Amino acid sequence: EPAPEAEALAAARERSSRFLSGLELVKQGAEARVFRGRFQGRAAVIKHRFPKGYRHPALEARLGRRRTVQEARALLRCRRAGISAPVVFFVDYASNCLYMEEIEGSVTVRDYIQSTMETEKTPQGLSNLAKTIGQVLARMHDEDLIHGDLTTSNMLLKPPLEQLNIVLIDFGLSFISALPEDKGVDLYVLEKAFLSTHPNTETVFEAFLKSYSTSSKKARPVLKKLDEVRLRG
Amino acid sequence: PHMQLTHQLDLFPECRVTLLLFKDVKNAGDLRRKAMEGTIDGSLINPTVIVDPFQILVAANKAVHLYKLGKMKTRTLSTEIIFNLSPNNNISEALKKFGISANDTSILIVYIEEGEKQINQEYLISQVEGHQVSLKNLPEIMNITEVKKIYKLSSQEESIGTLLDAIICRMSTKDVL
Ligand SMILES: Nc1cccc2c1C(=O)N([C@@H]1CCC(=O)NC1=O)C2=O
Repeated sequence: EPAPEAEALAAARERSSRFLSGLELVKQGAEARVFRGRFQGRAAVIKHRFPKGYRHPALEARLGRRRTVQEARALLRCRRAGISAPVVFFVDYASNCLYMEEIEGSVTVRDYIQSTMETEKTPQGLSNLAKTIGQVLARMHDEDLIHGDLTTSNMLLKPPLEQLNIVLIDFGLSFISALPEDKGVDLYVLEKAFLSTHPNTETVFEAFLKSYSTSSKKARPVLKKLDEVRLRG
Repeated sequence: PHMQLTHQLDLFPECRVTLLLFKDVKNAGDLRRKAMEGTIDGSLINPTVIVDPFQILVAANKAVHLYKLGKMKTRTLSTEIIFNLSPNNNISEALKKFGISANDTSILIVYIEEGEKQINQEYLISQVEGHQVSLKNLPEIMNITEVKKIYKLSSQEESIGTLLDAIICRMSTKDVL
């Protein structure tokens, strides 16, 4: 006979897959899918990693648990530190699904930069955006939170768009570290995203670094590590 | 045609959560004893520290989830709802600060119905020596100073969202610290 605990766990995973079955996809990562839905009257997104087909089921569960736990922990750390990021509503560890606030009507920094560059043909008007991102990531690193996946796709602009209300998302690869090297690698991923996704925006990244250095008292050794990790590619 | 507030659980569509709010309660001590004896249905919750029904529905969703998995932190569904409201994992502290005591005069009753489990609401209301009110009256019963006290809500948390949102973040993530 099957164990009642295992039967109960299977029923919960069925509930979760059923809830997700009819929902609209809003984001597709490498491992993760993000769907939009409703949670007890609030606009919500639900984040889950589906088995890929070629891996052991136990390995997939371990992966989903690790990244779901890391993201829930990071989002709590963000909120308590006044770093703007989605509210966590509920974390389902039976299925490794994360229910959090939908940042309604927002655009990614990636899309905002590309639209600005295609309308204005100049990055001069992105200086305020760069300064804001510098202030936000300085606060995150000063809380020793390493994002782990810092691209312009993981920063949202909450409307009204021109207020530059930056909201950080997708902390599944995040971790806690005070080491300048880890903070330096974080900034390096972001530099590469600017360079390969937003060509001819070097002034934008330069203004980001200027604002980051102004905003964090610990930026000097981080920027030295950023230079080193670029070389030791 | 009544003052109750009810919501289905989105993730457990066969469950309905009901909220009943009472003021001028005169038998809170009897009510607390009856809950311990299992002769009154529901979680008896201190509304002075409840900011919004969403706070209750989040706590109820988690309680039902762990009830069905058999992985609750506390003994019963009614204690689990109350425990889930607390920002930390001390069970005795949670049940005392978010539950009701003999010197409370306002009470919120929360219960969950599903399947064969039906609550006699008229009988329940008859057990409270107090005046039922609509949940619209919760803002005059909730005490913002006590809420910030219980939750250690902080200035940086308030700079980026509501008190409710910071509360929800604490509640939803406390199980992984
Ligand atoms: N990956 C996360 C993680 C958390 C929150 C969100 C996302 C996410 O993609 N969105 C989009 C932004 C655009 C929008 O209008 N609605 C959404 O659902 C989110 O709010």
